[PDB]
Amino acid sequence: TSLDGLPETQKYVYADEWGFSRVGADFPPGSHPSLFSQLLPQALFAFDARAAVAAVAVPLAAMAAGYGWLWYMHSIAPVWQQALCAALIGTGYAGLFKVAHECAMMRFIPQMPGLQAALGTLLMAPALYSLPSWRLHHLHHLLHTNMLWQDVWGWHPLTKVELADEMVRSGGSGGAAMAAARLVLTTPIKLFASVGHWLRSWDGLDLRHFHPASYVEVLSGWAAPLAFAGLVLPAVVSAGGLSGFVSCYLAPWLVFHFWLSVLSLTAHTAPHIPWRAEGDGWDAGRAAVAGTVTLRLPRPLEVLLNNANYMLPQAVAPGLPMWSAPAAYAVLAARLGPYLTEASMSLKLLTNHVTRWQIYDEEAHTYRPMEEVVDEIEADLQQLAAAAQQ
Amino acid sequence: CLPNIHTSNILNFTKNYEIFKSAKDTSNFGKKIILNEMQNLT
Ligand SMILES: CC(C)CCC[C@@H](C)[C@H]1CC[C@H]2[C@@H]3CC=C4C[C@@H](OC(=O)CCC(=O)O)CC[C@]4(C)[C@H]3CC[C@]12C
Repeated sequence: TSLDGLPETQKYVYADEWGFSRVGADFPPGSHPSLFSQLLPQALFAFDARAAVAAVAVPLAAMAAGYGWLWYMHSIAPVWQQALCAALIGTGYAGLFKVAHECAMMRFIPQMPGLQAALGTLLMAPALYSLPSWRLHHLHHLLHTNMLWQDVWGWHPLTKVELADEMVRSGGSGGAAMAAARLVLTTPIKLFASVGHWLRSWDGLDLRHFHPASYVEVLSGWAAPLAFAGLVLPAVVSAGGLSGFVSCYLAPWLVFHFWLSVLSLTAHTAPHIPWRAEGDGWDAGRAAVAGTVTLRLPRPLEVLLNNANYMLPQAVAPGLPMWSAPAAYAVLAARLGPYLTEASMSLKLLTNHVTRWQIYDEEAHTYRPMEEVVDEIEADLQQLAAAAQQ
Repeated sequence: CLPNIHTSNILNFTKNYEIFKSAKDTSNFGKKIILNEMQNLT
């Protein structure tokens, strides 16, 4: 809660300035994000075979159609046809990956835990992701949602005092670190920053970060990815050459990583959402429901990605199945309507994420552009130097 | 000479222990992987 209670007219003009479909109402402290799970009917937690098999076999068919189309004209295709096939395959794999992320939290087919764990491992493998490290990081996210200095497995924002500290530690903005930060948080490569998250899994490939009674499970978790990049990745190259690798593997990879990064970045970032450190005003239900955003999709994309944008219906109910995530949302707006936040697909939203909302300041408790912030903390350096000439 | 071991007590336990240990190798360091499989979400 940052731009909390004031007339709804200015929050609506803010929502139109930012492309947001709504801005939340006031939320009082002392609540549990599991509370509002008592509202949903006792049939929203139901199990059925047809919906799940559709959710797994539809993006599969998308990917298969894209591959068949490509292998039909393997490398004689032009550039934008290649881009179309890459986007289609990456979207199908994002859907399959959401099925994976479902069976990782044990809420896909609880009837067969072994079969569902094997399915999650198999479907995470082609993206080079270990199932148990993913599960640990996602629970560690849920526990610290929107907490400062604590949720590093989400989109932890870069704050002001730390950037001034690095400014002094590098001796100006001309070092490698400052230039890297600028170039990564200013250009559309930010929309692919999830790649860096993939390099923060494999926690140094170090079992000293885990609980001993889990070692044999963590290593097997690092096995299915490695084995893949040890067996299949060669074969492809062997049978396709360098170009034949940049086509059938790397581009769908960048597509899936784009989808992942933008989903998360738009789900938990907004100027009307503050990032408090706990002790200095944090709360579970507040930073859960009030500091969140839900995005809108075309129903084709929603049946492809398998409800990949409904993150709150399963943050109030961690055991809510996947084919019921829209329906549950239907109930939630009926109850917490004024406090919800919503948004849609718009290149304007992404452009504001790229150019406007770049640095988080805790004084105004909101996001600011990076060049203005950098010139102004250079001005504060001028200030402290003026206090230092004598 | 001889130390008349059967009317002793430290000689009794040390003797039986050394004989038992020398009979056969009974060390098992490879049965502790069961200790690295106690938390599995499968
Ligand atoms: C070459 C491609 C096509 C196949 C797949 C390769 C991956 C399995 C490799 C490539 C990059 C590797 C990572 C690059 C860097 C690191 C850090 C490195 O650990 C450290 O540096 C320790 C911490 C520190 O030094 O501060 C080893 C693990 C890890 C995550 C590596 C894990 C294995 C990764 C993901």
